[PDB]
Amino acid sequence: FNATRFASVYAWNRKRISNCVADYSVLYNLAPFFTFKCYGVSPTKLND
Amino acid sequence: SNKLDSKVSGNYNYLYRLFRKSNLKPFERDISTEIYQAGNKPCNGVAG
Repeated sequence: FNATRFASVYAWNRKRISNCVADYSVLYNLAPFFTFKCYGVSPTKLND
Repeated sequence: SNKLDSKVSGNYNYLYRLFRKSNLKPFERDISTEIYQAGNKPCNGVAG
């Protein structure tokens, strides 16, 4: 979420993440315009 | 109930609940529509 240069739409960069604790807590601190609209899981759950 | 509960634009008369404070005791009815605050901030806002 802090990478300097993103990727083109046809060549989207994918990163695999495993072997960690996932602290979704520090994801919701930005100056507005923060569209967060998921699917298939509870926003809350995610953390359990 | 496809023959009797079908509409082109989809019926909005049917709803369900996804978030609440805790589980339900057997044969308990909940009608409350008050906002559900999750993270830390007081909300008390229509959306966000």
